[PDB]
Amino acid sequence: FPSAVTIKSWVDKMQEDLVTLAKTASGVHQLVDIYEKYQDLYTVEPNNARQLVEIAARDIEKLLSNRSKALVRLALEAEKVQAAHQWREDFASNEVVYYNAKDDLDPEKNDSEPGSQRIKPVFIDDANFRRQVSYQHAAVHIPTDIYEGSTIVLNELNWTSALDDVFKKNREEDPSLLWQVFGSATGLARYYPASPWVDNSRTPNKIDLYDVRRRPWYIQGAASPKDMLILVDVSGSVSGLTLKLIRTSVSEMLETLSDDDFVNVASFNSNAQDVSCFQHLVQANVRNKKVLKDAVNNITAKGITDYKKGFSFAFEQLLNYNVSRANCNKIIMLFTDGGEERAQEIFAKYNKDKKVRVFTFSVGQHNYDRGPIQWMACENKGYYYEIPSIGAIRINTQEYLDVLGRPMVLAGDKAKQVQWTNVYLDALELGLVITGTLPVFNITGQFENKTNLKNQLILGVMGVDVSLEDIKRLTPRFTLCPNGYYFAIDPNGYVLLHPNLQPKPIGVGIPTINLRKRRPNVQNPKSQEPVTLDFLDAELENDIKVEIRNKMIDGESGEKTFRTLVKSQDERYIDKGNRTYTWTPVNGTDYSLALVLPTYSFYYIKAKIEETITQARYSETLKPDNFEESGYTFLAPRDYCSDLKPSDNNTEFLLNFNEFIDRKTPNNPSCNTDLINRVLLDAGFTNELVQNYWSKQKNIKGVKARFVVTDGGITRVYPKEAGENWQENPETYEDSFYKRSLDNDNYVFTAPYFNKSGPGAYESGIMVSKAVEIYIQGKLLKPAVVGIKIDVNSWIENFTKDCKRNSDVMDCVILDDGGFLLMANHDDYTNQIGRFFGEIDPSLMRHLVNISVYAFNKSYDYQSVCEPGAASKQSCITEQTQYFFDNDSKSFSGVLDCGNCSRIFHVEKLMNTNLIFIMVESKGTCPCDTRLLIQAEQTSDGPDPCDMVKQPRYRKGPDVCFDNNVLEDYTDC
Amino acid sequence: RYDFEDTEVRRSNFDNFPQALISVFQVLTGEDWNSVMYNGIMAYGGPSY
Ligand SMILES: *[C@@H]1O[C@H](CO)[C@@H](O[C@@H]2O[C@H](CO)[C@@H](O)[C@H](O[C@@H]3O[C@H](CO)[C@@H](O)[C@H](O)[C@H]3NC(C)=O)[C@H]2NC(C)=O)[C@H](O)[C@H]1NC(C)=O
Ligand SMILES: *[C@@H]1O[C@H](CO)[C@@H](O[C@@H]2O[C@H](CO)[C@@H](O[C@@H]3O[C@H](CO)[C@@H](O)[C@H](O)[C@@H]3O)[C@H](O)[C@H]2NC(C)=O)[C@H](O)[C@H]1NC(C)=O
Ligand SMILES: *[C@@H]1O[C@H](CO)[C@@H](O[C@@H]2O[C@H](CO)[C@@H](O[C@@H]3O[C@H](CO)[C@@H](O)[C@H](O)[C@@H]3O)[C@H](O)[C@H]2NC(C)=O)[C@H](O)[C@H]1NC(C)=O
Ligand SMILES: *[C@@H]1O[C@H](CO)[C@@H](O[C@@H]2O[C@H](CO)[C@@H](O)[C@H](O)[C@H]2NC(C)=O)[C@H](O)[C@H]1NC(C)=O
Ligand SMILES: *[C@@H]1O[C@H](CO)[C@@H](O[C@@H]2O[C@H](CO)[C@@H](O)[C@H](O)[C@H]2NC(C)=O)[C@H](O)[C@H]1NC(C)=O
Ligand SMILES: *[C@@H]1O[C@H](CO)[C@@H](O)[C@H](O)[C@H]1NC(C)=O
Ligand SMILES: *[C@@H]1O[C@H](CO)[C@@H](O)[C@H](O)[C@H]1NC(C)=O
Ligand SMILES: *[C@@H]1O[C@H](CO)[C@@H](O)[C@H](O)[C@H]1NC(C)=O
Ligand SMILES: [Ca+2]
Ligand SMILES: [Ca+2]
Repeated sequence: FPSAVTIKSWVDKMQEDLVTLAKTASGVHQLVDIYEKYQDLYTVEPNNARQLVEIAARDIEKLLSNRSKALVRLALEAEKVQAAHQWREDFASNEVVYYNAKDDLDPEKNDSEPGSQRIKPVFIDDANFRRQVSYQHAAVHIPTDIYEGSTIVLNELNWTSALDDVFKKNREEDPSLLWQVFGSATGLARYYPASPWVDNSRTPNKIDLYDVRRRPWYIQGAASPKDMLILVDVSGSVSGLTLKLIRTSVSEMLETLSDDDFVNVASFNSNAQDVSCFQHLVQANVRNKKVLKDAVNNITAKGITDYKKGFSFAFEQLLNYNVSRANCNKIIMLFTDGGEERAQEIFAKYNKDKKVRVFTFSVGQHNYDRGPIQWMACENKGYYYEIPSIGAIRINTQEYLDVLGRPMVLAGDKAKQVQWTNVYLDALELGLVITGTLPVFNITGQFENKTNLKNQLILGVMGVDVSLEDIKRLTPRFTLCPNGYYFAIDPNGYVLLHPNLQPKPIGVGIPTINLRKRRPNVQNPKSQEPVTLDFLDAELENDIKVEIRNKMIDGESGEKTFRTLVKSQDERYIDKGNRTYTWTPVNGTDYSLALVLPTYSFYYIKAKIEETITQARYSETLKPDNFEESGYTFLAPRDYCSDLKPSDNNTEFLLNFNEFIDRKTPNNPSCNTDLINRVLLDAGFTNELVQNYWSKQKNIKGVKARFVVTDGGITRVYPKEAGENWQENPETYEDSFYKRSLDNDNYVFTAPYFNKSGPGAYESGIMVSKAVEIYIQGKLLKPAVVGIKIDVNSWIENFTKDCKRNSDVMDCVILDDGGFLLMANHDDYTNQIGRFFGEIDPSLMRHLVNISVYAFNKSYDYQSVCEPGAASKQSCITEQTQYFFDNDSKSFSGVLDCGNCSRIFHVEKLMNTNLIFIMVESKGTCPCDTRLLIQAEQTSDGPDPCDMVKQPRYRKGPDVCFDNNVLEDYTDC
Repeated sequence: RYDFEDTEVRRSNFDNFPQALISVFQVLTGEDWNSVMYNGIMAYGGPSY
């Protein structure tokens, strides 16, 4: 085994060889030279990240105040309009004309139900809606089990028809506005503009079971947040059909709950235990509810019935005050069949003043006495609900919000506050969106205070979407580098706006569906959960980020600079990036907005080119017939002008881009000058490289392909044969290697993938990249990332000439940080190239981490898909490992032993690059396995919830809670 | 005991005296007696020892 100085001297002649090959062939110092040679085609402006945040915080203020004004007027009209409605019952005499969504639009149908008359609308196709729509009226959604033509429903479509004039007045004023909808108390919803619903009832074989009342946006503006506590009778009598019904009501009751709502679930049969692991009221987020809905299911019923230990346990649960709580409506609901005891004594003290509200549910078909339960409900200002059937569950476990809304409708105007929802997928397929809601109240005869019998309910709730693609147009990231971004946050820790946030729903648990019990054609529910990713789950968690995260939940302003490690774009690397954060509150709302920058991004380039010939000359550089002397040029699909659209077929896009500058001068009076201009300047900078430097050295021996991925989207792979293999995203702010090249001050090597499809190994090769780094007036800039795809065959020859091509004595390999295998001596390893090195000899890799040579961090990706397990895709959690050098020390000697054998490995790290060289004795001499240490998205179901909630994340609830008005009717059950 | 977790209704049981009287009379006329017996058998696990 060679000495430590021989490995030292032999690494230094093959890290000097790779870097000279990459410093020379790519042209780092040449592209630095021509950015500095000009100085005057551009100027260098600063990103004032105090100022940028303040500017952004105000476009989201004004956007969400403009939405709010529209909401207020609609509400006023609805209140005024229905106070002048007459309650007619002759509807076959005077037809109600409306367009009904989810109905066949074929003219020849003509069903013509009594009372109603439909509309055939004309349906232009649209952008900002990715569906055909009509701007002349509002559609109407009736849920499926609700009959339309009922006097109760027919009378909504009469009075609600005056909203189409106010609907129209909102979009005339603001073209950008998205869905406008009124969700009725009656269960009928009207939205503008009209479009056909996505599931028709019976024209396909999937049938929608969508109810407006059920909806989260409808619920948050229906009522105030609430600490509930589900109390269930588990005595022997319940077992049977009735027990079956309860498990489906509680799961149903929960659907109703929200993040702001706290909830626990207890259960009694002569003792009250608590159904799961929790013991206090927990946040009823997606996870906690998933635990409770998984413990409600396994319940078995036996024993007697004591309504006294069940309500003692409930009240005690209600009084914890140590835990984090909603502290608003306090209510307890019991599911039971029949009661012989009213438990008068427990209610006298625990709730002598009736602070708590009790709702009693009688379920199943049975003969047990319901008088005592009704009495309990009446005594406590709750309500009573029967459920005999499965189809009766859905409208009675949502109906309690008519009771809880009462002291809000007695609060008057004070209760008309806009609230904005958690991001969620739109019913109509719009994408991620948030809705601002306002409740409409039933005011009839207010002038004189004549009735009030049913004047304590809301007419319904009114909402208006903001799409998250609308907010991302108020937070522009182009001036800032790929590293910089804006993050938005609730007072709940959830992230409103984040690079990491994705359309797929956030998943819980490992998905298990039983194929042996899905009959083929019945169509179960798909999903309704909100997409609540948290800030400490969108990014790698620190302790110096939980400080930042708490500090901008409680509405403060500030900046912070620290060293933290960024997870890479692809999930394979972790790079220590020195960042600066800066946050401020959006003053109209409860969102607070932040901005990450990396020091060195504090300055950007603005293009200062305006000459006729210079913008002209740089623009034919990106012509696809002129790639024989330029290099297969790419171009990023920014929204350059409003007219040319991002196309995802890039040769399509670059023609429509470059047609645009010929057919019209780049002045373009409805199109931003700087973004297009910067691109033009850039293409004259990645031209002078490809003309005056790369086309001189037309073939370097080991060099396969040469790229300049730059800022302005223009990536230039140098031979067109090589550009067929360029499998990157052509958007330069989505490339992984672009972003890892900017963090590092040394050449970076990217490992090719293992297996997969497409040619990514011998054909393209392993790639090196390096950020260009210029200084203008003593101000650091990193404009571009040069690079090289390496030839893996040639590199091997230099490497071979104490390791032989076929050596049994000892094997040596080169590994980039992250532990991936790039170059291998054996030839059974270099076939499996770009593979995680702990999968080809897991014994050595395990030891290396122990020596402190390597470090890692497992994280959770709450938005990913996986195949089900037997117990096409669902959402699930994956755990993800990344590996990264944590020790700066250059060399590491030692020996590892498996038991009865030693192997002496020597590790040396090449200077000036992330690569590491290790020499070790052949694996075959000691037959050892430990277990195969693998690095992949690995399906898992963590972290366990029962341990998170003992020390929950900081949170801030709603300031205004409406409950317990003294003059509430409290007489109807 | 006719407390099976199904939504099927079994009107002929022995839950109280009047109902039990009717069921006995029914088994006596022989009308649907086998159906009544099946319920009773299922109330003890099924067709086992
Ligand atoms: C493997 O090792 C070889 C030899 O060191 C290395 O070589 C290429 O080697 C030749 C041998 O002299 C170099 O001349 C050649 O470099 C160029 O010519 C002169 C030499 O001083 C200088 O201008 C630069 O070194 C460089 N510039 C040129 C010619 O444009 C050198 N480069 C190539 C690729 O031909 C291989 O690169 C090593 N294997 C790799 C690529 O890792
Ligand atoms: C709910 O439906 C009813 C029934 O269609 C609507 O009432 C109708 O309202 C219109 C305009 O308010 C009435 O038109 C007027 O008719 C009189 C003659 O009757 C004429 O003098 C007026 O110049 C005008 O043309 C219509 O007659 C009336 N129908 C009845 C039976 O009274 C009502 O408007 C609908 N509500 C909403 C909010 O849309
Ligand atoms: C808003 O509140 C008002 C009352 O404050 C509600 O109006 C009431 O609606 C009921 C519906 O059951 C009407 O009662 C019906 O009366 C007819 C006679 O026309 C009778 O045939 C029916 O059997 C039933 O009793 C009642 O007339 C009406 N009250 C008033 C004062 O107009 C209204 O329904 C609420 N708004 C919404 C959208 O529900
Ligand atoms: C958000 O609103 C706050 C006030 O509630 C603004 O703070 C003010 O800032 C101005 C100068 O910008 C000062 O003159 C005032 O004294 C500040 N307010 C108070 C009460 O001291 C803040 O500038 C706003 N920020 C944004 C982004 O809109
Ligand atoms: C992420 O990895 C880093 C390794 O660089 C971890 O940081 C070290 O954590 C240990 C305890 O696990 C401390 O003793 C060291 O002082 C830390 N070193 C540095 C440089 O921070 C970090 O804990 C990991 N994060 C997680 C969540 O495991
Ligand atoms: C808000 O409304 C005003 C007035 O219609 C308009 O000028 C402005 O552009 C709107 N802002 C946003 C972000 O929609
Ligand atoms: C982080 O900050 C220190 C001190 O300002 C600086 O020396 C270092 O270069 C920064 N980190 C990186 C990766 O540049
Ligand atoms: C290093 O390995 C030793 C022996 O296997 C072990 O006791 C120790 O925990 C390891 N160090 C770390 C950091 O895990
Ligand atoms: Ca009972
Ligand atoms: Ca018969």
